[PDB]
Amino acid sequence: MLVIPPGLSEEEEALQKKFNKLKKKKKALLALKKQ
Amino acid sequence: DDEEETYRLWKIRKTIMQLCHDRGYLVTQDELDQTLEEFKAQFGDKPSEGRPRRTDLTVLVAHNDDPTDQMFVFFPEEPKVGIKTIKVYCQRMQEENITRALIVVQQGMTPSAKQSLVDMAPKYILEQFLQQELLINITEHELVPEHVVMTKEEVTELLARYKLRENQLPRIQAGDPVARYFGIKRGQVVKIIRPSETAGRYITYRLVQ
Amino acid sequence: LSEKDVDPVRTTSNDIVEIFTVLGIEAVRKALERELYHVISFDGSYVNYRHLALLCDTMTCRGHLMAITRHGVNRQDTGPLMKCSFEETVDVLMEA
Amino acid sequence: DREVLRVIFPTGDSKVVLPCNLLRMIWNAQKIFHINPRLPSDLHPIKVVEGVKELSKKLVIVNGDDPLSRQAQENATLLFNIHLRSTLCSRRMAEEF
Amino acid sequence: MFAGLQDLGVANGEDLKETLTNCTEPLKAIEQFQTENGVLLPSLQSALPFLDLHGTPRLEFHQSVFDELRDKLLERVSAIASEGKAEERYKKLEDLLEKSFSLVKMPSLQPVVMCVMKHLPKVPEKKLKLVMADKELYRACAVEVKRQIWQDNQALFGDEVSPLLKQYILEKESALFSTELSVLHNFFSPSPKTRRQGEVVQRLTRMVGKNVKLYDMVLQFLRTLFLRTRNVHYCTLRAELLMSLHDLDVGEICTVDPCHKFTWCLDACIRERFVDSKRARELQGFLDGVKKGQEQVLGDLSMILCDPFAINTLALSTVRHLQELVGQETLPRDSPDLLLLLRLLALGQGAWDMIDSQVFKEPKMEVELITRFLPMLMSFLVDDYTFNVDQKLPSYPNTLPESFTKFLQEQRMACEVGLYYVLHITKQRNKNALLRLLPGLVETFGDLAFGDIFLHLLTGNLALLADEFALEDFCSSLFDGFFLTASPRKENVHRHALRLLIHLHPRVAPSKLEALQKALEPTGQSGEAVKELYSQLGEKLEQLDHRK
Repeated sequence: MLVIPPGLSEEEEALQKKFNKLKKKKKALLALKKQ
Repeated sequence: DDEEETYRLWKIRKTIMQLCHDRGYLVTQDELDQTLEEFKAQFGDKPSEGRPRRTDLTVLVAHNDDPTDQMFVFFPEEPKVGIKTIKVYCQRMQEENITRALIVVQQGMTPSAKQSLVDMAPKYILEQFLQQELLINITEHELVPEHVVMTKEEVTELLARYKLRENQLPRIQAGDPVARYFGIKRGQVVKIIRPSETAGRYITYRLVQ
Repeated sequence: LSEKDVDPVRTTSNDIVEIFTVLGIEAVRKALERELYHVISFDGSYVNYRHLALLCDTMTCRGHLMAITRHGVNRQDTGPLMKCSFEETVDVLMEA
Repeated sequence: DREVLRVIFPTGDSKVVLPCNLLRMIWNAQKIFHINPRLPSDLHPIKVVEGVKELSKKLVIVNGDDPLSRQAQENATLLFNIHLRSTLCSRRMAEEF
Repeated sequence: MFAGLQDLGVANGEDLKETLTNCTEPLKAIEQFQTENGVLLPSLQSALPFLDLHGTPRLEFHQSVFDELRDKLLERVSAIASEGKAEERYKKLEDLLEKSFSLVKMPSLQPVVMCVMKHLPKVPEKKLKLVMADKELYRACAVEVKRQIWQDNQALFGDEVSPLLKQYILEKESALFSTELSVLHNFFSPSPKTRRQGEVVQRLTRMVGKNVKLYDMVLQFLRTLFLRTRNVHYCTLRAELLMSLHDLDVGEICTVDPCHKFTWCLDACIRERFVDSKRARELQGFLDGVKKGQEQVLGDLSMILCDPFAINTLALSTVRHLQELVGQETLPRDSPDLLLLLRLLALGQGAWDMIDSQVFKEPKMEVELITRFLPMLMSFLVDDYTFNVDQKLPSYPNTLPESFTKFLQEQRMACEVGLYYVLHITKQRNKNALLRLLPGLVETFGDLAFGDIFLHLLTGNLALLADEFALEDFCSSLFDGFFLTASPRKENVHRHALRLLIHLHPRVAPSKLEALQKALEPTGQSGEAVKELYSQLGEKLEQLDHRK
């Protein structure tokens, strides 16, 4: 049976950090497009 | 009345079955040509304050080629569909894994409902259909020639053969009754077959725009 | 068409806009061709089918009923110069 | 081809418009070679069949070997091919012309 | 030759011989014997002279009557097959077979018995065994009868299908190695219906027909061949045969098989080149229906899921949902359908393991896969997106963790998913991440990176990336990191390299062209196809040098 731990794994945390960085960069890019 | 309502329900059911068969969805031969009598016997022959009520004869149909491409056909009760009814229909489709719905309203739904329906389109595609538009099958009229939906590969083959861009083809708008009958979206090309009195048979093409 | 004992196959309506809204763009094309043929051959004359076919195809090439008036052929994107050749010259020039 | 015509031509109006006036050219052929339609002729019916078939290939409207091109070419000259086959029949060439 | 007329009481040639031996005057014996044996038509006696007045023998008369009545009997037995109530017509057919089987061997009255036993819903088994005893009757049986009788003779069916199996294997192994490489025109390009349009598939559909025993025999044959050879083409054959039977809507085979719906669905998946939430959801719903005592079907279900086309479709679906998760910034564990695809691919890949081990219990999945692999490739895709953003903003970090390589080497799921994402990004012209992940492709599970599927798809993708083949860095990195590791010992790797060099030589620079030429001259230890590919490469490059 497939079981997934509730906690966030190491690579999951790194991937989420990169999601946050890419999201902030893209929001800044959209704000630039507003300018 | 109740007899005329029974006749109307049977007629719209037959037209929906024919439409589903035309799109390629798997509609069995028996239900395609079920006359009024067996419909009366199987659904109730008493739509007014009786068991043959709406939301009872809603139908899910699966694509003939692909078992996992299905469409609901719904018959809402309220004459003017509002946001609540389409919202509960969205909820019902949510537990299911299907993304195609066909609403048969009795009167034009609210403008808010239409706006939500067209905003919802990219993930969940569904269309409205006034029951008056369904009492007859327009593809059987003598003025309507043979319409065939073309796959992308043969569209590319057409474009290569005649060496023309897609914008140079004759256009057909998505609001066309036949276009809504076949549920075709923009950027999709329809082959049209006509009998010609000079050549015998002429095939043209229309781009949906 | 929805009335009982009425043929939903042969019933036409002599009106091109109504047919366009009810049945579509190919139905309106065929009906328009038939109407032109009726109005021209009524005297007993004959005009070759090619000319009616070309006129009807130009009239319904863009998916909507294109009137031959200025409101139909100048809205089509055919270039400012021939548009001014037809009508409201300086207007279309100012727009362009 | 008869059934195809019947679904192209309801109401049974046989007055059609076509390029070559086949009957007049048959009359011309009869008069040029002094056919004398009273003695048996020397025209093997398979010659008629093969001649019609090979004529049908030369009258090209849409040029190409693509299946789409072949279908378009077949649809363009469908009516004229039907007329040609219905006129240059082996029996009609054997008893009437 | 009168074997059977002795049962009707009909005097035969031996009786004619004994009457002629015990005869006194020939006229008496011959006349009486054959006139009582003649056709007892009251008006026939007047017809006899007129037939032979011109000298035309009355044998022609009797043979004409025979042929006309043979036409009539064929038409009437067809009418019996068509008209009449089921019970009465079946009973009539049974009685008529019982009283007409005495002349089954005779080619004169063969059509009678043949049509009757063709139209019977179930011909008597004793007569079926008797028919099987005579080779002539067996060869004369119709397709319906052959379906009805092919139950015990398994060696004959195996020998009949063995050349078909060999030809099918050769066709499947030649389509992958087609001289033309393209992403859209590849091995998986034809739809399963188009794949069934082949003559082999139609012959097999005609042969198997509606018989349950034949279907089970084919299942056993394909299972044993897959067990022996680990050749996944038998999975494609089984799926194609099952869908061809489904297209006919054969009740006697489809209804008894729970796997027919799954095979139909899976071939639809292959036709659509993707698995959505709908597809994974319904495949899960069907898989979870393992009732008590029906675990063995799982292995056979895995037999369906080990289709090369199905495996490709599921892995590309995994890649597409992974890219969708990158766009959505969402974890795979927040989309259960991706895990559903992983489980489906696991069952497909472990088809052979479960068949060999005969253990009909679903294998388990290690969680480190989902906790580290997919986030790593999603990190790579997000890094590419960040490089794009920073390019638009008024370098690309290509740091590849080695656990990517470790997962590719040990894990089958990591192998499949990573290889397919590599294929997708090579199709995507994603040069940066391609060079990032290239050193991780040196070793995979069972050389799936060197397998026919991935090698064909990689050659097809690089055919799109032929423009990058002009630059020395791209070709050097690609070849050294993937091909040169397994070039000297693996035939498939070197053959794919030769095909790629042939098809992409117009773009390759002359220095890299000559380097690859020197690196790809086969020795005497390679096969004849290698020599043919080298000859084609030499011809193409000589023609290019002639253009100078």
